[PDB]
Amino acid sequence: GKSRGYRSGTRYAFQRDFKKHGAIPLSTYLKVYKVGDIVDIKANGSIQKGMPHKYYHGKTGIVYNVTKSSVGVIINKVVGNRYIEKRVNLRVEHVKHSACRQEFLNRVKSNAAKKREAKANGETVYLKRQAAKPRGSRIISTEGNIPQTLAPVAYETFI
Amino acid sequence: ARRPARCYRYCKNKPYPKSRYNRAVPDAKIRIYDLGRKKATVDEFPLCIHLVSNELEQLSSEALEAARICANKYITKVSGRDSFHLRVRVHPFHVLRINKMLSCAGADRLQQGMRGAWGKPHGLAARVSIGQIIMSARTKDSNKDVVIEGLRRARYKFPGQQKIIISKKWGFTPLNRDEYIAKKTNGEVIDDGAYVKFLSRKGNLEANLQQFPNYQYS
Amino acid sequence: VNVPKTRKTYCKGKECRKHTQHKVTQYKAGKASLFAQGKRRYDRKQSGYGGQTKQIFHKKAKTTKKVVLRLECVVCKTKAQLPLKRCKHFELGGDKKQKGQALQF
Amino acid sequence: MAKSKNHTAHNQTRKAHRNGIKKPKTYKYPSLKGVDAKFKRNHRYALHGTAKALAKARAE
RNA sequence: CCAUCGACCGAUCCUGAUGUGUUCGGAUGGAUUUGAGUAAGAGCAUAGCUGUUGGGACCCGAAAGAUGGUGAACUAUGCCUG
RNA sequence: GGCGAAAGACUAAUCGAACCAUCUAGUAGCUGGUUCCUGCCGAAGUUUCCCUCAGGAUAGCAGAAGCUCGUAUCAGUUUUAUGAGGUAAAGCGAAUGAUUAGAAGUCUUGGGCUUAACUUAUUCUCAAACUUUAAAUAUGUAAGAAGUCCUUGUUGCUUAAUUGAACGUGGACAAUUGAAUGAAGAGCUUUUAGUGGGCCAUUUUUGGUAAGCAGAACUGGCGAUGCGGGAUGA
RNA sequence: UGAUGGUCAGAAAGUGAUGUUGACACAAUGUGAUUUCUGCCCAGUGCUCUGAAUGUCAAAGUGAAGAAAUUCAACCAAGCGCGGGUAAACGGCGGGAGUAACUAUGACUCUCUUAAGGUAGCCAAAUGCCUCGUCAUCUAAUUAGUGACGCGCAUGAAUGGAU
RNA sequence: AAGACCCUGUUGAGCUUGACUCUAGUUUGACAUUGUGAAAAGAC
RNA sequence: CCUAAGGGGGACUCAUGGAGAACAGAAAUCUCCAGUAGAACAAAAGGGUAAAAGUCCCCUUGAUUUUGAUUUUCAGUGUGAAUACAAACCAUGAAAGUGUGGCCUAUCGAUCCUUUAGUCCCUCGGAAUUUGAGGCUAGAGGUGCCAGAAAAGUUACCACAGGGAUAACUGGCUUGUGGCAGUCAAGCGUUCAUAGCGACAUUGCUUUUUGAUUCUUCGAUGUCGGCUCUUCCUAUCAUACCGAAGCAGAAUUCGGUAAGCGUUGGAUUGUUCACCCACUAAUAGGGAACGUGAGCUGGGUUUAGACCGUCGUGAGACAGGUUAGUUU
RNA sequence: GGUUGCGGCCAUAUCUAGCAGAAAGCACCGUUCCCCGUUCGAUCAACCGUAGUUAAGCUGCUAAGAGCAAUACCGAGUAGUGUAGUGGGAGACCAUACGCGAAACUAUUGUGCUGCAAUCU
RNA sequence: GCGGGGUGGAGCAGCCUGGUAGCUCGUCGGGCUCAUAACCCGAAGGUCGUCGGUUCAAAUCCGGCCCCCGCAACCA
RNA sequence: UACAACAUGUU
RNA sequence: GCGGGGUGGAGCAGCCUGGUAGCUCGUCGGGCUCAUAACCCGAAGGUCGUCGGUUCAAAUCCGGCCCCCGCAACCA
Ligand SMILES: CN[C@@H]1[C@@H](O)[C@@H](O[C@@H]2[C@@H](O)[C@H](O[C@H]3O[C@H]([C@@H](C)O)[C@@H](O)[C@H](O)[C@H]3N)[C@@H](N)C[C@H]2N)OC[C@]1(C)O
Ligand SMILES: CN[C@@H]1[C@@H](O)[C@@H](O[C@@H]2[C@@H](O)[C@H](O[C@H]3O[C@H]([C@@H](C)O)[C@@H](O)[C@H](O)[C@H]3N)[C@@H](N)C[C@H]2N)OC[C@]1(C)O
Ligand SMILES: CN[C@@H]1[C@@H](O)[C@@H](O[C@@H]2[C@@H](O)[C@H](O[C@H]3O[C@H]([C@@H](C)O)[C@@H](O)[C@H](O)[C@H]3N)[C@@H](N)C[C@H]2N)OC[C@]1(C)O
Ligand SMILES: CN[C@@H]1[C@@H](O)[C@@H](O[C@@H]2[C@@H](O)[C@H](O[C@H]3O[C@H]([C@@H](C)O)[C@@H](O)[C@H](O)[C@H]3N)[C@@H](N)C[C@H]2N)OC[C@]1(C)O
Ligand SMILES: CN[C@@H]1[C@@H](O)[C@@H](O[C@@H]2[C@@H](O)[C@H](O[C@H]3O[C@H]([C@@H](C)O)[C@@H](O)[C@H](O)[C@H]3N)[C@@H](N)C[C@H]2N)OC[C@]1(C)O
Ligand SMILES: CN[C@@H]1[C@@H](O)[C@@H](O[C@@H]2[C@@H](O)[C@H](O[C@H]3O[C@H]([C@@H](C)O)[C@@H](O)[C@H](O)[C@H]3N)[C@@H](N)C[C@H]2N)OC[C@]1(C)O
Ligand SMILES: [Zn+2]
Repeated sequence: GKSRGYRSGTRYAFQRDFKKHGAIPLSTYLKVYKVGDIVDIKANGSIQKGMPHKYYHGKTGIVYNVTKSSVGVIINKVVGNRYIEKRVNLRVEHVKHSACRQEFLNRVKSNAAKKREAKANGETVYLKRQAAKPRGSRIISTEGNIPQTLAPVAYETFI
Repeated sequence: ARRPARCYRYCKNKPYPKSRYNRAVPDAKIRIYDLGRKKATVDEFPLCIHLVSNELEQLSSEALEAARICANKYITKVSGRDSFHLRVRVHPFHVLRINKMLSCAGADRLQQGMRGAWGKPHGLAARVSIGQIIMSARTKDSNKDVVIEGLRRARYKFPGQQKIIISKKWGFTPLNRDEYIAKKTNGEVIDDGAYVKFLSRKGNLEANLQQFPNYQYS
Repeated sequence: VNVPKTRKTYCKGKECRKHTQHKVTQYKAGKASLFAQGKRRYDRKQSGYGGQTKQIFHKKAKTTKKVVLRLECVVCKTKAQLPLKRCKHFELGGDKKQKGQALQF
Repeated sequence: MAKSKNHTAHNQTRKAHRNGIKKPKTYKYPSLKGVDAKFKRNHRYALHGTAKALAKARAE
């Protein structure tokens, strides 16, 4: 019959990376997590305790609780026509800080610095990001760059 | 006892090889893949001619055996065994299945129909792409037409469409005729029986220089 | 399954409330009283005419029973019960395993 | 004789998108259920002391 | 009205003062526990639509089961008389 | 119950248990029917459990009634930033497994100049339950006022600590409040109908020689829908 | 079954049928004129008989403990179990190897095993699948008929055999 | 002629038995109907 | 399944191969070297693990107590399993630590009833004592159809509600199987592949076989064969005309246009089929709701009577045999 | 710059075969009364720093080295793939439009970087 | 769709429950007889059908294959 | 108690 | 529609899994006998039913042409 056990279908997702087996490098255990941090979930197959379910593998959430060896992460899961708030306890081997957040904090700092500069300088700076615009006009020289003509080539076999 | 080959022509299923999961698989009807003067030197047979598939289909092992016998027999009859080296370039690794429905009157009473219809191993076939080589024959340039005719006869033994292509290359090597001659004149090839070995400018210098004493460093 | 006859575990007796020595036996159910309410009700229902008035289980499926350990504290005589996983053979205080011995059949 | 359809997810996302799929609603203060009991115990005393200190400071 | 941290009442676990029918009493202070509770009442009554359950229960429909009676002018078998 | 030279025969056109009235409008997850108009909204054949499989309950989908507010923060979409994946392809002189052919060594390893094993460098061909590599589509999260910064309050938690943790007082930053596009507005509650046989098309895909066959995935449809076209046709 | 009875009826009864009866009778079954015959099996399922001999065994009764409800014990009817009979009761009635001076067959031998291993007869029969069996006869020609044969799917002895 | 075959229904009925649950009858024991004596084995 | 195969600590390194050492050899024990795991880790498979999760040694019982939070299955109910903490009490280690059974993914069970553990706490309602009984919290005894009735058959005497949600005809889709036709050419044919044939392969067609399916029909489309009668197809048996030959003649064989015209009489069988006899120019194959039952017939099939054999304790069963059975 | 102790990333660091290494450090090295552990002071434990040595460890250098890592008018805009048509083809399949886009192969280059503390011809 | 078996030359146990392959007949040696048979005293003979796995250990437990024997295959 | 048999044909 | 089977003059091995044709019954020579029968020892004896193919090599693998034993063989 059918089989729907806890770790079914995790043959590859929970394998260790190629030539990346064995002991956990200690930087994993030295990271500091605080309530409200955004973390990525990745099951480590060598640590069988405090593992995520396969659903939470590759998901990203908010830390809401910090214990001796683990953090509690909040995940939103779709069940039918709505999301359910899920709470998962994860040992820190299965968790990692998210990088986009550190970039966004960098932007907040830079934006405050620029606004303070403009304030103290007497001008105003526009601080919204913008998508790529169409290019403007331009003049192209032909010094050493005479346009070279290309033509479609005939069919050939190389057997 | 064999169903007509149209029942297993096309690659409708995922590959189903003999393995730990289907043990009781009969052997293929083809056993010999290298025919003629297979011990011949690379320099002896410069001309290479291919029978190339133009279909995405399954060729039975019986079809491969029939084509092999036909081509080998014709070329050996006309120019003797020593005039060529014929190689079958496809191996039947795909297991075919059959449901084995009784073909008498009253069978509805006994057999179960489509219930539990997973079939038993039935035969072996090779899965071929479009543009894949089916048979290759290296020979002397003077034996071109006889080999082409031999491959022409063997074509009728296969389903679908196939072409006979004369290759620009020297024998079974991956070099054009001119490239093989240029390597040969620079002393970068030695015979390894039916095949050859090429010079690499990488690795232990002294070993490479021993291996190819005629090499002309330029 | 081989379980020793003594086991140092927590005692809930208010005189101990700590790990004490316990003596381990196997639980055995007492005899069915003829004066329990359920049995007095059953006998009254069965009397007279009507035949069998309640279901009698038939479709046995299990081949084992969960062994219950009876742990009696050697200090205050407080009892504790402890269930084990299903097992076909159970004994108390059997000869412990010794490996590296030439088996002597 | 009674063989019928076993399972399908056809039309299921269409039903889910009629009134969903609604995100859960966020609040300034989250429930401290499931939070470590030792932290929650001391957080009670910290909030209580802050209220007293602010009430005293507002008094004077 | 909502989110959140507390406080009060009952159940559960712990602590255990002054005192005593010396085995009762239960001050006091604690516990990731628990309740259909408190924390300036909201209910009762009548009526209406819709929904629910029991009723013949939207209407008509079994094959059956039971209680009490009527038939041997047909027919089966015995008997009596032709 | 009778009666039976026995057919389950006969017992008033009634017999594998007569006729008559009553219980009795017996029960039916089953078949049939179910009576005026217009207006607005408008489904489901799916989840879980059930002696459940022609039936229910449960969630979903639908209607009604509203209530608290009035642009708050929302989206079957993109952008920027940042994760996860082992399918397509590919590979096998890379591990595992399969597999064609010679060549050179070792005879120390077995039959008789060498058939065979073994080793070394090569060579042809493969994998749903192999793999170093590895897409496209799909997929998680973020893009601030519940934010950032400065100073210092609470605590029974934490630190060797005046270290922290969480929540704060006071002060600073105000419309570019920190991407786009849109937004008959957002949020909240009660209650109840029908439904719980589906089917089709492109693509992916399993069993089968195949099927207008049987079974899955995403989407769009038919069912519930007329209209123009495909003569005709869900 | 010898009447204080057998078989049967009735809700009961000072109630009935056989019975105006008595084993050359009544009651209950099976087979189915005559002729010639009815083989072996009592392990199973029944039916029946013995109990001086006895494990289990109800209520009542007996003993002991207890304040008592009650508990425990011993004893203990028929039945069951134990033992004998019974097939014109229901029914049943075998395999595997070798072996004769052409070959073939197997009178003969060994072994396994049963309660007993299908006897006398009969047969492709209204009972034989294979099967339109094989041979003969009948016809120009016969899946029909008849006579033979018989390792007979799966014939057979009052579940009566052969006439 | 609301298929008589087939299937479904938590619809029946006739029949059978080592099905489940009972039952008329029958048999066995105790007590009551049930009194009056004798002999011999037993127990207080 | 396991008192360790659970928990902690320590030390060590496995499979395999090479070279050596009396008996001793391919396999006994010792030594060194290589050895990314090719070993081991109870049990399926997958994942995981090397100063270890493996092996050996030492100490132990955390496989403990109290109830909450969370994950999977999910209705975000139950059950099973699992995760991270709080408050205790312990084990181990120098210590940091680790430990709430088994390295992870399976290894399991409600109400009612009985039984046991715990406070020895609550109740027996006129008041008490002591027995007895009943409660509160936590386990056990079990439902494997595993969200959990207490359950043997037969109907060929049969009934009812339904079902074309579903079998037994035709028809439709398909064409494995059946039937028919091509391509190639190894061989046969005195030599000669192709007059006539044709292996190994391979492409099709047909719906005259049988399956597969279950779309239509269960408020009924009369369900075998024969007889009778008409017509159609061509893949042509005969008859007309012709091309080919391993065509001397005769006979025969291969092929074309051709369905205009014919294609029989009998023995056995219910038979379609089969098989003989005989005639004939020839005794071709098929379709038309497997043409044709308000056209017949009724031998068969397929109600109820009856017999036999095998099976069943029995009622009865049997694509086993047999005999009799209303055709509007 | 060398070296040591503790590390981070965890082969550009590994592996094979040669060579060289001043000072300091590290190391090999001597010994067994004591704590301690062994069949064995080999490992482990202690003691001396005294008697010896850069032989080995370790470090660096070399090799058209193996492995690893990185780059590219390398292959290749190829394989594959999202969207579209009453496109082509009997069909298997193929092209085009708007997009994304590998791996093998080929060539070239490189062979640890680094934090804290101490120390040195 | 199945259920039972394969063991010295032959027919049969041991399998259930892993540690030594047992019984009758048969074969071989010697004796007894003029010789045979009977009889008497002694001895050999199956790695358990095969290919594997599990186990400390397999005839024994499990899987695949080969040979043998039979059961069942119904409603139209 | 137990005791079966002795190939063909002559001179 | 067909499993399967064709080996000395005969009954059987040898195939499976290509390299090599054995035994029994019988035939002919001898031993033995007075001569036989029996018995014992020797020896001849199958190009694998026929043809074609695969292969370095065919009794063996594949397919044709002969012979044989057996089985599948409308329906309602
Ligand atoms: C004894 N420990 C208490 C802990 O139990 C808790 O107290 C709860 C309290 O939170 C509950 O109260 C809770 O539930 C009630 C509702 C049931 O009426 C609500 O009104 C209330 O808002 C809610 N907090 C109250 N019902 C019981 C206390 N013991 O409060 C924290 C605590 C002090 O540690
Ligand atoms: C103005 N004083 C108010 C007093 O009126 C009262 O307010 C209650 C409030 O506590 C209740 O709310 C409470 O209980 C609800 C309940 C649904 O469980 C929960 O939200 C939660 O436990 C708690 N906030 C709310 N439901 C009604 C107000 N009148 O509670 C105390 C108070 C907050 O101080
Ligand atoms: C690159 N991969 C392609 C993938 O893109 C897709 O191709 C579709 C193709 O199948 C569609 O074509 C399809 O549908 C059309 C019609 C019904 O629309 C049919 O005519 C056609 O037969 C059918 N193959 C074509 N119209 C668009 C392509 N993108 O499906 C086929 C594929 C090979 O997987
Ligand atoms: C000596 N005084 C005691 C006091 O110590 C305390 O005792 C508790 C007692 O209440 C608990 O007792 C509890 O027992 C059960 C339980 C299911 O709730 C109930 O029936 C009972 O009413 C309840 N009190 C007991 N389990 C522990 C004692 N230490 O409470 C009761 C008391 C009489 O006040
Ligand atoms: C009139 N008597 C006829 C008698 O002549 C004969 O008829 C056959 C007939 O049955 C044959 O036909 C038969 O056999 C052919 C087969 C030979 O191809 C089959 O195709 C056909 O279906 C079959 N009916 C037919 N080919 C010739 C007539 N003489 O056999 C049948 C019969 C009834 O006895
Ligand atoms: C009766 N005893 C016989 C003894 O006579 C002998 O028999 C051979 C027998 O083997 C020979 O048999 C052999 O003969 C030759 C072989 C010698 O190469 C073969 O060609 C032949 O095929 C083979 N049958 C036969 N030709 C003669 C007998 N006497 O060897 C066998 C034996 C059993 O011991
Ligand atoms: Zn205690």
